[PDB]
Amino acid sequence: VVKEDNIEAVGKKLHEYNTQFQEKSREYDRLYEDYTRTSQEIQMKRTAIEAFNETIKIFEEQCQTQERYSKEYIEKFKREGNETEIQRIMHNYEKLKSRISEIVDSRRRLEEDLKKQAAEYREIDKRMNSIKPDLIQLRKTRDQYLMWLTQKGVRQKKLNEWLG
Amino acid sequence: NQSVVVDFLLPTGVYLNFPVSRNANLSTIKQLLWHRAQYEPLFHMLSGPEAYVFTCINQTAEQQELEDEQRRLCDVQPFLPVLRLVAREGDRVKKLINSQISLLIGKGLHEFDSLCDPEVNDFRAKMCQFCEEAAARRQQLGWEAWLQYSFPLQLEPLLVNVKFEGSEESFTFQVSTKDVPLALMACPEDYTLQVNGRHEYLYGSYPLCQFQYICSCLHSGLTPHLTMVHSSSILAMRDESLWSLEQPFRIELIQGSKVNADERMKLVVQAGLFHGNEMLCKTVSSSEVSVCSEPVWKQRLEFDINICDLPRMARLCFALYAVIEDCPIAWANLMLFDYKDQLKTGERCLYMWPSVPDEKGELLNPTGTVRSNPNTDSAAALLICLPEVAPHPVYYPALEKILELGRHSVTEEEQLQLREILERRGSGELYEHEKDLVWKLRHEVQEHFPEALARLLLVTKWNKHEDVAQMLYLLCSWPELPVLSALELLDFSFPDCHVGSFAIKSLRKLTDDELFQYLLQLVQVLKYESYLDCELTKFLLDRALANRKIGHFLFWHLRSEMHVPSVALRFGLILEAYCRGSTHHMKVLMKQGEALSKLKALNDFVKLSSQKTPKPQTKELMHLCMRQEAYLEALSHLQSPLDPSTLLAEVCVEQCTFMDSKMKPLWIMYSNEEAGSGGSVGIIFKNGDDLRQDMLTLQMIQLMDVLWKQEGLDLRMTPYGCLPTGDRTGLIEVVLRSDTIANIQLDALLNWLKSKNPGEALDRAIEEFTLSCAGYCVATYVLGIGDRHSDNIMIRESGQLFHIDFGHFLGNFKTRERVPFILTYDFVHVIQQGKTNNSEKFERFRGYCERAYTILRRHGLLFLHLFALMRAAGLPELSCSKDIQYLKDSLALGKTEEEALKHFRVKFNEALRESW
Ligand SMILES: C[C@H](Nc1ncnc(N)c1C#N)c1nn2cccc2c(=O)n1-c1ccccc1
Repeated sequence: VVKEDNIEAVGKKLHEYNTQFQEKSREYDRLYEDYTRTSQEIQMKRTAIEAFNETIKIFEEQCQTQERYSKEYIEKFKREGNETEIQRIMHNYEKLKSRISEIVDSRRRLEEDLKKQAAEYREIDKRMNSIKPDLIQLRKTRDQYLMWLTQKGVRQKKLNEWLG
Repeated sequence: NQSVVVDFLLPTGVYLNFPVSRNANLSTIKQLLWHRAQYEPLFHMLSGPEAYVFTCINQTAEQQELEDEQRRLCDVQPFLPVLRLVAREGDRVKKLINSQISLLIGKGLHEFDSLCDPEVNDFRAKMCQFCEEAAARRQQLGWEAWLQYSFPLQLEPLLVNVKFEGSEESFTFQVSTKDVPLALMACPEDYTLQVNGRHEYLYGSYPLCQFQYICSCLHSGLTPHLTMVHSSSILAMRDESLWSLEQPFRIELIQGSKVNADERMKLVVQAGLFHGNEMLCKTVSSSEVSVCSEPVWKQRLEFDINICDLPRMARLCFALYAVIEDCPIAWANLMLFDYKDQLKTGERCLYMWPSVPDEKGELLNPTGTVRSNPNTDSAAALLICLPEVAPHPVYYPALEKILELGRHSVTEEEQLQLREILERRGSGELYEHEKDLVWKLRHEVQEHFPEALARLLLVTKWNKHEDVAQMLYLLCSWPELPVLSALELLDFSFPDCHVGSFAIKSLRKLTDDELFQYLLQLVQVLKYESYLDCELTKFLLDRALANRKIGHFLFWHLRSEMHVPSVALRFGLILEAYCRGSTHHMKVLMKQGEALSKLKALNDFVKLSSQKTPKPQTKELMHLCMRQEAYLEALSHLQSPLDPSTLLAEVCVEQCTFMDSKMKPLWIMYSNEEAGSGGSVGIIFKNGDDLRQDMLTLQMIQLMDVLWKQEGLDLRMTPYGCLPTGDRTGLIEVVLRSDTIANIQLDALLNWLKSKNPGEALDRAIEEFTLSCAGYCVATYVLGIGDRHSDNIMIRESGQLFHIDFGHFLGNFKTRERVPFILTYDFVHVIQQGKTNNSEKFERFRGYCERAYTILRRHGLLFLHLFALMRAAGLPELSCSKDIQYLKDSLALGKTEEEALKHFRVKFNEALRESW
């Protein structure tokens, strides 16, 4: 595993691999912050959609009610001489329907957010799964060098200098 | 924008829409709604305002009935501003509770329902009934019982100013140390005694000396104040087919899903059966399929063990690797048997957790949770089929059928060796020869070495069913062990539910005070329980429902990890059941969370403004936010999370400041005219750091302080409160009359302690300094706390040293070295009180350090057992047996008392050299 002959050369490489390890280990930790924050944000969006769904459900309960109640009301009071409040009742209901589109559209905008974020989340997870094998090998290489030098009796002072 | 356009849905189907103020309350909104309604259709068919009640959708995405119309619209915080009127009459009792629980635990209760999981469903049925049941028995009991529940006695391990309730004027009487609460109320039985401005009552058969308040009055040097309380005032608060299957265990590995691996590499799924930590048999491995997002193996993975040889807590554990023709991608574990005891069958989708890079990197992760990955949409998963073993299904055998094996089915030389073998060192590892010794004299272990149960369990061959029956036969007739021995049995090393049951039975003798000392550890043990409905959870709920301090802190321990997917479900379900059995306390906890919500929001403003503005002006900019109607009422008049007995009444906005340093902690000051002369509480809100290690450390220092007091050494410690409340969020208790060594030190340190308490009380302050230094020098040495310097040690005006900001411990430090004992030369001077060669004082100080340390060795195993259990918590600095080995070495447990005491003396003197 060690590709060098003399202490000083081996020690110089130990420094490179440890510096490479620490830089990579930092890149992973940086991506892990992004990754987890994104899960949190996704979970938030996912419940916000549930809140939209459940709000739209409540709006559709109104629509059912006005339809039924309007019909029943009109029949009890005949629609005969009194027809002034029908155009009102119907115009109010146009506003009700019109508000539901706005809300339906917002849910649609959030869903498109969630979709863009979900694809970023997967790209973060792809990036870290390609880092992982490098991080592991650099750790294992670093240790092999520390071993090699320790077996040869190289002093801790020189090793500490090479690990800085 | 200060006002919000709100959608109003009338019950006729009519729709109104107009602006209201964000700070307007629902009662006012309804007046404005009616006024507008007049001029819309169908108004005459409506009943009056009071016949109706608003409905909205929560932040948690659930319908909420807004019964309390005094709440502001901004405080209700509806998802979109949509209010819908419904009939005021409508079985509101369960409706309004469920709403509050959801908003209090943070997770919506609908999210449990949506799982369509019978285990979850059963739990919610059984426990919510049990907790209700308990609650009813609470209300059924009288005034004495409820007072005991509500505010338990705060007890230790001159005059008295009593007064009648509802009076400004008082009468200053006089009483000495030892006197009973009945004897107090003489100078009666209908009443109780209450500390002024705090929810803390003196009652029972204990003497006055043993109460914390009366003791706390002496060392400060002040007169107490108590108050008589009539039962009316108390009740007012109260009112308001067997293992014949010799077939080898096999599993079908069908396909994966949603795998985000590298295309050039190749995928493999390794797997293995486990009983806790130990392997039941060797690990099998899949064929190297090419990297797909939807891989397909289709292999029968047969193991080196039979179905009849599977133990109750058998656990198959999976790991998906990626190899260049190695990268751990993800892992997921399964229990073979289920929660109703049936051996599982059919297909099962295993939603996997992502693999964290360890320093080691084991094959699988058997310690990891059985709980599934909630992120089902995005998470990778593995489709597998557990086959049909018999034409009708099978359960694990019942205790009566297990006892049947032991039912029908001794050398002096053997005996003497076992006495040696089982009496020796801490643990390490016994040989297979000696394991058979322990298995052979296994009844003699039960007869003469009851406390060696843990070792016998370890030596048991859990991959052989005949041994499992023989062990469990002995365990059923096993004698009750101590608390110390029982805490060991709670560790992940002993997964079998019979051990867990036996453990809890031995733990039931715990007093509430003692149970409180281990609660943090007990909560972490939940994390590695297999099933939801378990004896530990039932234990914790039973005790939480009987003691409101236990319940309070149980609430927050769980609440503060609700953001963690692996525990969210489990802890959510417990909090729900706790809430149902504690409807009164639910309201107190709500006002706290609402405070905490505001403090985060306030801390965000300090975080934004600190990056632009300077420090003095930003303090005033914080106040302007705090003076507001919403921010004042939400922060005012609440029980402290750090101590529910403390009443944080009026915020002192002028006194409130912050530290422009790192995570910009907010210093919130409180005042109240009930408490006393020293009656001002403070709390540090802190968002960005993780406070759990800080909390463990302080709690461990508390335990040291208790252990010393029992053996008769008061080392004047300051165990200030620290409570994680959320995701990198918590409170720290402010210690008044205090400053950092750095600020005093910027020859100087001696002059500060002189000024505060000069003349006669200076010698007492030296005795305070020397006593606390002893304690905190041992504590930090044993626990291995490093990075100790000027700006993270504080001194109190009384004299007492105490430590702060415990970043690291157990020798861990930079990105891991044994911490030397530390006598600081500055601190040595203060002990020697100015003089150079003051052997009189410094020998007595060293005499105390030797004593302190010695007492801690005697309860060494306690610290090992508690720290063992905390491996569950996933703190980076406490994650293995080596982190525990630090304490074994620091407490010197493997050496004799003489050997440890000299070892400590050497380390002391090694410090005394490095001082100079
Ligand atoms: C540095 C100190 N930390 C603590 N202070 C008081 N009680 C505590 N429990 C702690 C802690 N931890 C402290 N912490 N802090 C957080 C926000 C604002 C402050 C602050 O002013 N001090 C401080 C500084 C100098 C003298 C006195 C206090």
